[PDB]
Amino acid sequence: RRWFHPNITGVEAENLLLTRGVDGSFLARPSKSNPGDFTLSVRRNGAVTHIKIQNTGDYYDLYGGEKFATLAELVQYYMEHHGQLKEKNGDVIELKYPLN
Amino acid sequence: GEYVNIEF
Repeated sequence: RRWFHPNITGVEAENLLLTRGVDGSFLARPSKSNPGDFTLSVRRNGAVTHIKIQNTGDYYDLYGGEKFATLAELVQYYMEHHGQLKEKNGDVIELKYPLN
Repeated sequence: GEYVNIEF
């Protein structure tokens, strides 16, 4: 859906989730580290957090987790199924409000 | 700016 940004760098995902976002705002963008992959950037609790999405050819996951056929149902599944994302012994991550 | 890794 429109939560997808193909044009944007890691820095612009920071500048948009900070100025225009609220906690729970997220977006998917191309990865600067891994080309042809995507990272989610989530504004959680004051700051921006990036999560690498893994695309293996055969599926999309978040480097572990349930496997999905397309990017779009991955975000759908995590927007709908609250609570499955815990940062390593940190807080939960909520993918709440699609950004722009 | 943290690249977080999730624990499932």
